[PDB]
Amino acid sequence: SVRGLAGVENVTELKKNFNRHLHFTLVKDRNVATPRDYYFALAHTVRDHLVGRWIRTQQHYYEKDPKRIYYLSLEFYMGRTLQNTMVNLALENACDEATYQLGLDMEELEEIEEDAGLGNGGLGRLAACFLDSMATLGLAAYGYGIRYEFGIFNQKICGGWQMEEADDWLRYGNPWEKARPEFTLPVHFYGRVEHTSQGAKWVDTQVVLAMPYDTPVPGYRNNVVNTMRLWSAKAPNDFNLKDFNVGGYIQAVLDRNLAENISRVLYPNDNFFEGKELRLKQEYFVVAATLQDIIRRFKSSKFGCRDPVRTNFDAFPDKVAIQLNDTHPSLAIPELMRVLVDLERLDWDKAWEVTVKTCAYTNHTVLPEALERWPVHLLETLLPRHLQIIYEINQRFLNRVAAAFPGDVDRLRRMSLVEEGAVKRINMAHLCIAGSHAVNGVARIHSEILKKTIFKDFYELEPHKFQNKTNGITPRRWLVLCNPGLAEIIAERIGEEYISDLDQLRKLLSYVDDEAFIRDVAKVKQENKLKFAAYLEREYKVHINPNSLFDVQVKRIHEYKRQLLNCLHVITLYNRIKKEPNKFVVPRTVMIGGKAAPGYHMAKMIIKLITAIGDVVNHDPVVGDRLRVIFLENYRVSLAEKVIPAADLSEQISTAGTEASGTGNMKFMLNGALTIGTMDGANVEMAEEAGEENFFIFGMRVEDVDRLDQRGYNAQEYYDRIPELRQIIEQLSSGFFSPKQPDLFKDIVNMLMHHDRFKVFADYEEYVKCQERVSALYKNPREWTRMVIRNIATSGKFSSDRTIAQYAREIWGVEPSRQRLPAPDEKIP
Amino acid sequence: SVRGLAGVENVTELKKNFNRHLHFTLVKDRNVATPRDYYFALAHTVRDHLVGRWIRTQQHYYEKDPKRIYYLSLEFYMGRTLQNTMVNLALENACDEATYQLGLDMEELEEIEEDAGLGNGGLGRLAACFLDSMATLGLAAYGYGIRYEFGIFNQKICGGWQMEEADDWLRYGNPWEKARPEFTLPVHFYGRVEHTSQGAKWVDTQVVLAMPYDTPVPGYRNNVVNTMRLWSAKAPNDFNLKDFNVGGYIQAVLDRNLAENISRVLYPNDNFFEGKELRLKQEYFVVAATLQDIIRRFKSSKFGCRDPVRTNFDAFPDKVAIQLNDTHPSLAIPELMRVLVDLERLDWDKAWEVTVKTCAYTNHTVLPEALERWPVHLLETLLPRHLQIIYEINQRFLNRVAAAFPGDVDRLRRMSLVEEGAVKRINMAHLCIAGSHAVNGVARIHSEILKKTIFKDFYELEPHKFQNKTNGITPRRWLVLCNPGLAEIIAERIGEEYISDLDQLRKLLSYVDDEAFIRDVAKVKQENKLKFAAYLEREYKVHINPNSLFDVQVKRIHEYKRQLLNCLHVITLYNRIKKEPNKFVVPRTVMIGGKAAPGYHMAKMIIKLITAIGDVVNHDPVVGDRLRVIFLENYRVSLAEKVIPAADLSEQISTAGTEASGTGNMKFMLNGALTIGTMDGANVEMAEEAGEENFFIFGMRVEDVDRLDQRGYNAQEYYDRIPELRQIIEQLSSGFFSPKQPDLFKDIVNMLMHHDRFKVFADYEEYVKCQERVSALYKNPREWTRMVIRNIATSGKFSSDRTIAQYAREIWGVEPSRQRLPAPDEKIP
Ligand SMILES: *Cc1c(COP(=O)(O)O)cnc(C)c1O
Ligand SMILES: *Cc1c(COP(=O)(O)O)cnc(C)c1O
Ligand SMILES: OC[C@@H]1[C@@H](O)[C@H](O)[C@@H](O)c2cn[nH][n+]21
Ligand SMILES: OC[C@@H]1[C@@H](O)[C@H](O)[C@@H](O)c2cn[nH][n+]21
Repeated sequence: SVRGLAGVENVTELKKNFNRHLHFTLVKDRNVATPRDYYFALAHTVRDHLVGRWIRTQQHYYEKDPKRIYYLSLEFYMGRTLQNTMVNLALENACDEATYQLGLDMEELEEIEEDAGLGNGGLGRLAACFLDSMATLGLAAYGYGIRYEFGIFNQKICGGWQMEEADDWLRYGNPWEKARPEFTLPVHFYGRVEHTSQGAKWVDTQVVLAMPYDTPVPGYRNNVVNTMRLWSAKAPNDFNLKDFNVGGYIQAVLDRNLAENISRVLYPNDNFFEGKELRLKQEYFVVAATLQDIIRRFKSSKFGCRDPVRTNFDAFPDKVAIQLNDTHPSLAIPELMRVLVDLERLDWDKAWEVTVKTCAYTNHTVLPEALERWPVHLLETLLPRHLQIIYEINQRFLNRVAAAFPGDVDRLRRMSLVEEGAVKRINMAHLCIAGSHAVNGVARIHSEILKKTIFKDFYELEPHKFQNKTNGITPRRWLVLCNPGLAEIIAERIGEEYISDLDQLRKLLSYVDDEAFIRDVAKVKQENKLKFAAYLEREYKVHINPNSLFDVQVKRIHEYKRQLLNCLHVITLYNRIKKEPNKFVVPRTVMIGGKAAPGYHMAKMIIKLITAIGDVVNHDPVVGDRLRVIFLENYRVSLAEKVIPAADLSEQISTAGTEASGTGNMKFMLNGALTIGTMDGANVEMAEEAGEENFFIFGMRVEDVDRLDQRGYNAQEYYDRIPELRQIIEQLSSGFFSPKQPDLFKDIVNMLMHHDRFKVFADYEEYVKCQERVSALYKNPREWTRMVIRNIATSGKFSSDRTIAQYAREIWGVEPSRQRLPAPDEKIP
Repeated sequence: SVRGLAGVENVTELKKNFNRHLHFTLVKDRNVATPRDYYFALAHTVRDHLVGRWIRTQQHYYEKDPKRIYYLSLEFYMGRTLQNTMVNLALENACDEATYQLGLDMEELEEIEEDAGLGNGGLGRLAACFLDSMATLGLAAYGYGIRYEFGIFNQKICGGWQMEEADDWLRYGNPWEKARPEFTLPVHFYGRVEHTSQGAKWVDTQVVLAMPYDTPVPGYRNNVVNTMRLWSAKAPNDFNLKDFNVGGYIQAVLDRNLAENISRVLYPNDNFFEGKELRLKQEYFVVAATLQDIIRRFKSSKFGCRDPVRTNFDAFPDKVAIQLNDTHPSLAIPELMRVLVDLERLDWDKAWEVTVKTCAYTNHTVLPEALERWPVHLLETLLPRHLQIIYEINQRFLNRVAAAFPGDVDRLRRMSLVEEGAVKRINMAHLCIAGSHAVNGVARIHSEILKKTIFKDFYELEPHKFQNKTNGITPRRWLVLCNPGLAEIIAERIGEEYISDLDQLRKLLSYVDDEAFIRDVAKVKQENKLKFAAYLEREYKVHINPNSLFDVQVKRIHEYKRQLLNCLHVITLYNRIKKEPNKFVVPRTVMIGGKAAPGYHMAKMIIKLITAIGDVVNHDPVVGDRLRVIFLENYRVSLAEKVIPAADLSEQISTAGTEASGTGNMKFMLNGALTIGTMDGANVEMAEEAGEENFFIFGMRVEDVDRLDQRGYNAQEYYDRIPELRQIIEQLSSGFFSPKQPDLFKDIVNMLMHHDRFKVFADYEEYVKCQERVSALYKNPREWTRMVIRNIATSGKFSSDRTIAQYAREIWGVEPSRQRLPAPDEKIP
């Protein structure tokens, strides 16, 4: 592997610095230093290399003064960072040789690091990939979010059930972030509005400090190092404590550690709306603080130095761009108006024009329960002024609507940011649209439905706002990092340029017929299957028969992702084996992983099923090798980089129209797995890219689901007209998979049979047939690898560099780049 | 000043490392680095020098295997640490030159650091001095306590009143400690005892993790660097959170941050007993954890390697020594029995013999309200086994007593560790005596009363246990650090050896008659008076007339310290000035500082008085320079190092028999101030050391207070027979010092007049006469300085090196040393 150069001098300098940090920084010594200390010695040694260009990149922005892109997200699924750092700087071969010469194994050291899991799944990982791409593309970008004490809970399966253990990821600290207490900002909550003729005053507010923590974000070999600033909550030592009146000091000391709860933990609602005051507080927390830093940097640039002297915010939109990732940081709309109108005293009209030219909203899912609609009373109480500003935004917006569509009264009702009813609520999505100059979907099909259904009204008023930005995945982490084997064989043929531009992967189409290459693609895949089997064994259990089809569905447990459909299929393979015990079937290992939301009972049950089924199957003598059913515990970014490169079959079975885009699919595609999925989200574009013949699409298309809704879904029909399906439902309701507790899956079955919003039965037959075809192709090794080479070669479009390049040129108003910024070397500023 | 050598090479290496930490460690650059970053760059640069010998000293102990001294204290008043570190290593002149060449002023940088205030006052500072001495004396000592998030509250005086603001001392972090999460230990609480024939099991306990934080403790120029390990509380991520049963995960995440409250804040009860379950938890917290580390290091020495193979604890007392600083860590007695009996399965008799040979208790005050007596129900609940073990200790102890004094039934009642009544309690002091082989007082007079009154019974049973260890103060911090001016002039005459052995100060008696030296002692004192006036001005207010007697009483506000007596005296000087407005009196500035316990109403009032009086006095035209009354805000270790060296008069007015020892007195003595005090605590030994003629002793002696108690104290008598005293009481009750609120001091007066447990009036006359004599001597500059040279020269006995040397030889069983251990230089272990 060409993971960089193992320079003689660099290697010697590295080992020196490694021993220095071990001594001074860790205060350890080789005769007492554990793999962990060794891991930290390296981490710090590598960190040093980041700081140089980190300082230089940020300074670069002050001088040149390019437009700034602020990516506001309440999630940043970072995963480990040492290998990525090592790769993006060209330090992997130097560090390997260096630690080797020390007698340490870099692989074991990397396994010491823990996931910086400040995210649930797709939303956060997208942000993480985006961050990496914006840096690789030389964009003056800043990732802003919350610094959760504990990211997403660690998953433990005890007795087939999920257990929520806390993610104490900061236990041994994090050698990547840099606390910046000197830059702690004040956030205000509650209060009231003193209204005068000369202005509005948000007053009598409870203060919460926002302590920033900066993490360096290195671009691939271009010497660009951006910043991700995460806010940590801290109580102000003054209002609290000093108030001897009842506070009693000691109690107040303890109560101090109560406002700090804002950045305590990530809400485990993997895209789901819970109107919790804490969440709202978390959102406002990061919006206000972030927006202060934004205005600050705008004021200290060419304006607050010269230009029109009196800070004229006209050029604010040309210098600032804030991207609202979902509706979570939507408060940025009224907050920017608050600051500009109340503090900066700009007229309303001026502010709004400026606000809309700065903000852009990204819609991630059309599913209604994930939409944020806060009860008016909540906002009225926690943020009075913002609510007053939202009401004013709304009145002017609707005033425009009414003028565009005169008399269309229901339209007004439909386009009101304010929803009436038993509890008046505020539609955050509507806010973002009225307050952004661009709104985008995360996939071709997704963005169309947005203009056709949900935002059809908004689209009719402002067709110019709506766009599409089909999601990306980063080739550094998602290929070079997780699959150094595949990256090597590809590199031996086309060189390493692909890493910075995946579209070059198409050149591999010239090797579809090439014995060597075909054997290589097959060899790496098996190597990877071996490494994962080794990992599953050493870390958990079972010698998963590597000589089998690694069928894998890893993603958050949701009724629309359809793990249940896979469960049905699994039971099917088992039952067929029992009917014809001597009929050869392709040996298979079905791996499903993901975490269920804590209060999501059904999801909990589903997890329980995937394991319950395994108990039977995995122990039937008759099967004894042929079929394995396994649940992958605590599915996270690091496990993703593990399982995926060892994947044969990429399960992407969402009900058509549900999965807005998906990202796991693209990873599987990049890594040499064949996809079995519906015509949903990005699956559609993936199959178009590789040709529907190199894919395994099946089931109802969006139009079919709708026609079925039109007349109503009646699962009983499928149960009556499908005898093999009928058999499984009976094995469930009887207790075949729950002997000790026969009534166990009664609610799963009841839902399936009577309340399936995702039409599982309506896709069972076409699904089992599709799996038959896959097994069939697998029976032809050479043919499977040939279709694989056809998948990898057309993954180019699914790089976040392409996505980001689109956001930059189409929404942000910035031209990405790929020129290597210089390194400091020795000079200190 | 000879604050070390400013080596050309060392200076260059320092500046290099300073810029390195600024860049890499702080990620700053000279064009954006504030004095704070500059302060941190230096702090880290200096920290590096500590680590080398730190590692080497600890390693030294493993090989040599000397007896270990564990100093358990729930307080360690550390103050700043950069200058001390710089001095103890011989780095002050190199660092000054280094930063100077950088253009930075070391003095401003040092002022950036904040007090590591993990202590209230005397108890903690003693521990801090002791730590420094044990290191200077080459003792294998380890300071163990709690790592409070917030030390003692910062004091703010708003409108003449105290305001409790929190001490967020860890805000910008602490570059001295080293978190050691890898060594986190488990502490158990609550539960029950499973009792079998084969043993006792403390079970069903709530767990709390103890994360250690190590701070290096450098000995003066001997290259010895010991360790102070402070425990931080952290919830275990398992029992908490995973329990989905009602825990709800999120709530449990928040509740996780509830057990961590154990090391949250230092209880502001500057030596006072509040039976709070949190405090008890704080005490047990540090006892268990510490004791685990102790047993661990004992097991990995010559025993758990070879020796009798099966860990034989017979030699435990020869290897381990734990010093109970006050009754706070008394739980170490039953806890050591628990571990040895329950876990190690030693017979009771064997364990007890071992326990008593290991532990030694230090009594700090005879005042009853400061004595720990926990309600039996509390211990029964929070620590069931320990309570059962205490009952067994008691029964055997009393069995010995009864056998020594047959029939003495009341004795048994008096010597019972168990106190009967409406609420049965456990006398912690009795525990410590029955469980320690040595008990000591903190001053000659204090230790005698212990054998004569309070522990007269225990003394009669075991006369051999009782000793005296008159407190010390450290000459490095308390002279060399705070008074580099005095240390210089002394050094110019007798060399720098005194720093390591203060007894050499007696040589200054040869200069009592020496014009040069007399002028120098006078010159430094004025320089210091100038520097403090400059500090008071730049940091707070008033150009305190440096041409005045700096009369200062700085210490915790308590009725027995008698700030009120000083208040009476102050009002007296003012009133006399009004009677005879043209009669010359020595110009004076009376400074009083200290913090009142939050719920201590009277103390709060007293503070209010000291300021109330100033309002009048400080603004009377007639006075206009002659008399200033000032309250020094937020009196802490750093202010102590400030005010003291600028002190003329050292107010030490405690009611005879109340101040067990005192330490502030010694500091004032070392720094060139004359003392006006009672024959209390160490005042007695100080006057004996310098000859009662070089002191200003006054008031009732212990015998007089008692004879007054015998017949009863009637303040009315003094009010009736002292017309000037009578006048002040009327100015109070009328509202002369509280015009707007005439009834303001009614409770102060009521106490004074009817419930003064400290006989203030009974010492007023003799007190004003003594102050007349002091003013008189002050009128003779040469004579004052001559008596001063007589005070400084006899301070030798009050060094903690002497105290510690006594603890070592008389209680610990270790011979202190003063040989310079080697430095690592370049080699890395
Ligand atoms: C990228 C990623 C996701 C995406 O999964 P989808 O449902 O397939 O799109 C979620 N979780 C993890 C840990 C990821 O790696
Ligand atoms: C040493 C010290 C003490 C001691 O004061 P006393 O009452 O005089 O013995 C208390 N507080 C501080 C900050 C100290 O420096
Ligand atoms: O856009 C990133 C991912 C997307 O790929 C998923 O399909 C969608 O359900 C979602 C919601 N939030 N973030 N996401
Ligand atoms: O022993 C140190 C000091 C001592 O000098 C004080 O006089 C005494 O009141 C006390 C209580 N706790 N610690 N102390």
